[PDB]
Amino acid sequence: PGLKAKDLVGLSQEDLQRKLADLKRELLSLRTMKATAGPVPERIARFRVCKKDVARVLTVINQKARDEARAAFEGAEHIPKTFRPRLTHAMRCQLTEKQKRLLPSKLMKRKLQFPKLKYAVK
Amino acid sequence: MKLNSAVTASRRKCRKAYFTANAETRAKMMSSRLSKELRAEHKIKTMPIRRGDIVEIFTGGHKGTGKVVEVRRRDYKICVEGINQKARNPEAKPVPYPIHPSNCIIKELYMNGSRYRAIKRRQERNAERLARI
Amino acid sequence: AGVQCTAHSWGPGRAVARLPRKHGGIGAYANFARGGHMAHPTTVIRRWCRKVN
Amino acid sequence: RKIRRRQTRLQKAKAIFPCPLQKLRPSVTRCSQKFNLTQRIGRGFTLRELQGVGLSAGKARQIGIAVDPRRKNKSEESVARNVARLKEYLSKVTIFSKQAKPEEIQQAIQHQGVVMP
Amino acid sequence: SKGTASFGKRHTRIHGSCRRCGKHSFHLQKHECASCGYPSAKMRRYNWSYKSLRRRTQGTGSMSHMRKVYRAYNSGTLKANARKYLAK
Amino acid sequence: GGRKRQCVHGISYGKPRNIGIVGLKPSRSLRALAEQKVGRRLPSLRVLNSYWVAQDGSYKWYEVILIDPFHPWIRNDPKINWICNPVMKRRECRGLTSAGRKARGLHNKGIGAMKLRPSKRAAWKRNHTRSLRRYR
Amino acid sequence: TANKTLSRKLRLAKKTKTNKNIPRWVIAKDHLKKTWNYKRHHWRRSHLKL
RNA sequence: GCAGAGGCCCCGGGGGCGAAGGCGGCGCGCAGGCCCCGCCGGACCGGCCUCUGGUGCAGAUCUCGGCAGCAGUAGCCGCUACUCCGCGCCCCGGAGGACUGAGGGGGAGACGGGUUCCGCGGCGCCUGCAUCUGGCCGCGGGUGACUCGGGCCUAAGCGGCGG
RNA sequence: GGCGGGCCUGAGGCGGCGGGGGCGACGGGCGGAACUUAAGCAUAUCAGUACGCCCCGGAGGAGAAACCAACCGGGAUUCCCCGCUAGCGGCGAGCGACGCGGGAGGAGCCCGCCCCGAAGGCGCGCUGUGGGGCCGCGAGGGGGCCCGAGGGCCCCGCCCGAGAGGGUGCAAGCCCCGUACGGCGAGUAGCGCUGCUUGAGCGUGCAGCGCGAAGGGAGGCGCGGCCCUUCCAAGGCUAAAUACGCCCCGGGACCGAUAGCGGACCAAGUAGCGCGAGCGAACGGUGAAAAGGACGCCCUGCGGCCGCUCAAAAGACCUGAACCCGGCCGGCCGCCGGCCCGCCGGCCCCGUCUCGAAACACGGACCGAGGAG
RNA sequence: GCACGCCCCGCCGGCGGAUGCCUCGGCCCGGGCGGCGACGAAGAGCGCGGCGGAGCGCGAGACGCGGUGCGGACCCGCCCGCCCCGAGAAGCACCGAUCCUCGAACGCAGCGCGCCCCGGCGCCGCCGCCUCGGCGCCUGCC
Repeated sequence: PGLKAKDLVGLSQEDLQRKLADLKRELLSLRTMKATAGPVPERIARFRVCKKDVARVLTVINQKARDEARAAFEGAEHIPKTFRPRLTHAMRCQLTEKQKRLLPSKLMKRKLQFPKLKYAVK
Repeated sequence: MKLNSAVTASRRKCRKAYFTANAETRAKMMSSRLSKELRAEHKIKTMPIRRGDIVEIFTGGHKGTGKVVEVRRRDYKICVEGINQKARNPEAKPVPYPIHPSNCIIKELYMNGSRYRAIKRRQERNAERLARI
Repeated sequence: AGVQCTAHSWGPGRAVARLPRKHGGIGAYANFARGGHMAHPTTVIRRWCRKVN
Repeated sequence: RKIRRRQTRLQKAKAIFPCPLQKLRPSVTRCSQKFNLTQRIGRGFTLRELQGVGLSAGKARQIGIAVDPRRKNKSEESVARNVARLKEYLSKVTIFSKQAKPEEIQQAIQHQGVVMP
Repeated sequence: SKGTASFGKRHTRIHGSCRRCGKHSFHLQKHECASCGYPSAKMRRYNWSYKSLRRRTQGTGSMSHMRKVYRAYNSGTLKANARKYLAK
Repeated sequence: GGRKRQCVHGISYGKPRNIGIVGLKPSRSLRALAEQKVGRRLPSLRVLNSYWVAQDGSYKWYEVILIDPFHPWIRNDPKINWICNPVMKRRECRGLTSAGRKARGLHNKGIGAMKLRPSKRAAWKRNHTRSLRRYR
Repeated sequence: TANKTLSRKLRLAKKTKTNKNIPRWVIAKDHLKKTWNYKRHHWRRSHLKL
């Protein structure tokens, strides 16, 4: 097993960016060794661990940048599309329940004048 | 009869479930009766078979006692230590005879820490059932 | 069933039989043919329920 | 379809426990000379029938009496037959108001089927 | 000459690969796809052949976005939907 | 003017009743054609209704009222928020405008309109449906 | 052909890259029994891009 | 007679102490058919009443699958041609004898094929005879551009254009 | 002739937002056949269908009477039951609604007009805004015989709010999983002429054009008068009952590998074919367990042999038919009848149309499966 | 004569895949659902596994990555990696991202070529806004 996300989440972006370059340079060496292995290698277990390791560091960097940007554009009118609530295409274009339940003033007053009574029949 | 119509009594659908089950379901399906000493000790009738378990097979060929050394979930069969196929020559690797988990009774269990928690979780749910569900 | 194939008869004059055949001459669309429709296919419009007074 | 329709009625009934599913609808002569002397249920009470019990269209609908402003009585007898029918319903109807006393709203029995068939 | 001899003079490709459908159906002289319909924005589908419709349709591919969004609707996208329907 | 059928070389091969290309009269009025044309030109907007403004010997002019369903004033208005509903998308393509409903005959009720109510096609389907009940 | 385009060459090179037999270890792992790829093509009997 | 359904089969029909099926042979029936016996086979099967049908084949230039005689038959008769020795193959090496005969059985490109290219090993497939050969099979490789071509220009043409 | 400003019509950019394309069903809008039926064929029918195009939604469309009726009347829409007739039609073949009545389900409303006028949704707008489901336990069997292996046989119990099923080495309520039991109103109406359409018939609904109302529409035979009943078109919204594929879920007197989807085979719309649109296969099953063949012998080797693993080779596979073939082994040759059985006697090739077939009429090499009231 | 060819007194062997038995598949019938897309759909192309063809599943963070809650020992070959009261194999759910080329397909072509500040650069609408045209209706000014 390789890097754990918990150790990476603590690291600052600058340390995380060095961590990625080192794993990327290591990956070139691991791939070079496989190219020059000739007859057969030793399963190169390090190769998979450092390909998943590059993924974890990049994943943490994205969360570090995504959260930062979500905070900067918080409550601003017209925030970026990536941070907008997911919904669907139809749900964005559907009317809000308030807008759907909006009534003309004459239809609102009359509905108020006769409220829905609860009654029983013998 | 079964009053939950949501469940299936179709031979085809039920057999597909067995043949193509998720691993978590295959493991429970592969379970064995605990010995009467273990039944008094843990108060649970059956536990899913693990690797480190001493088991007594009451089956026809290969009846015996052994500790499981391999669990083959895909074949739905376990291989105890000791029970093996007849070897064509003495100088050959011994092949374990696969035994069904249902064909054996557990004599010892690998307690671990999760197995202790699992026996406790079942004991609690069984106690609630015993209190007039 | 049996009618998703595109089969038209090769016709008289090829020393074959006159039944519908596909592109290679494989017999099709006929009760006798392998993969042909039933001559009178079962239907769900059969009356299943009888009436009793 | 019978099962689905029963469930829809059962769920709608649960949503308004004291209230009956069916509104009071009028007694109307079956149209044509072939059924002149029989009566059937009609869409709603005329505004003349409503004035016999002294109820506005809003109040009548709020207490579960259907109102048809299109219907015209066509006879003095129809108004009286329908006015009588409203009086029976008004005596039968019980209005649960001024804070829902749960035991008394739970005590209430939903009427099922046509009201006064 | 009507047959085998004239088959020898075949040495050109009238149909190339289609950008949208990846099929040897893109006429290269007329610049149109026989099956895809490309360059048209509407895909070319005809109800006379349902077999062609079955060959390229929703479900003959990954159906990635749709599969995930259908699963999400079954789980927790309806509740998120209710929050934006409540709106301000 | 009247419709001319799009049959090449002026020939509609078929039974004699269908051989005619220049005397045909359009099935939908010009008021309806106008709405459908301004619906294609502007697919984003919704079509309320059309009025005649002018006519000449070759052209009739009709004026159409189109509503932006996504404007705040239209969405936050109880009177016109109905158009914002997605079912009202391209109403002139589906004959739901007054001119389109005139062509379908829905401007008429009772005798004569009995076989064209949900739709002419839907009446045909219901009338010609063979209902095989379970107890028949 | 010697004057090909990269976009025709790269779709042809996929076929050269994937004209391979099932690795022997894959047959052993899956108990495949049928060991022929069946999507393999021999240049003389084949008409790719046709 | 077939295949299913709802029943029955007096301690709850028959079955690894051998089901269905296959192969032979009795018996019984006017016959459709049925039964039993031995053998092979290796998990299911019915008799009777009531019920339902996608319910019985010699034919259809019937469908699909197999496959016979013909028959060790017709054929393996374009491109002048092979031979000796060396592991000796139609392979390779040497010696002969020739052929394509510069609009070539020569050396190269365009297009079309798409790895056929190269080295190494191999003959199970293929090489319509053979093979130790190979365009076949396995394994590993192989196409390097400021100057060559694309790209660029316009041609016949084609697309674009408030409308 | 210039020079600014307001109004109005446009032009370029920029910002926010929105559209586009997909889905073999259901739904709305259009364009629209022919084969066919009429025993011919023009009208008709097929069919207001296929198919082309456009457009939504979870439903859509329809929808609160310019409605039906003729009553001791009803009362938006949709859907079901019903009459299937009234009518239409070379009044031919065919075609064809509706009102009643019984149900399902029920719910109403708005704008213009007019009144007030910026109080409004206030960069606009007085050419009018605003107001009037997941989670979860889960019962109870032993002894003998025998078998490769009980899930079999014999004795004898136990649990059943669980004897639905699935698996396990043979047929399992008690071996396992589960099952039952839980929990949290105007270019309009109309009319004239034309064309399409309808059962609508001197006109059912539409439509082009010409003309163009003011009290007007309807009442299933036109036209003119007079009544009576009954409604208010030329603007808009609307739930429910209803339809339905993909996909998910259950069930079946369904099919059982030539069947059932074209496709049960780890790669089926694949392999393959066509320049293309398109076309389109075949292929299920070793065993309980891979235990997938011990060892010896002879091979240049290929491979033989002996036997091994197994209950069994079941050895690349369950059973293993018919056709056809080879070894050995009888016999001399088809059918029917008699007899010890190779002699005598009888014996054309069936199906088929046909007056009549052994026909030199046609189909049929053989065998298996499929194959038609 | 013999052989052949038949016939079959049996016995044995091929050849083929019938017949049985089965069966994670169809097919019908009910329910449920009705949930795509410029926040880039459907579809397509390429690539991605230690040893990797097809299929699947992913997308240069690639046979996957992170979070939370279950779960609790394996991961078809060879591996190497886990193992231990949590340390964490298979598996399960839900969420956060990544998401190459093409495609409604969006700087322009389809594989080649720009303009431009680093933000970018498609079209058509709606509503604002900014700039400004007119011997349109005018009004001053000259």
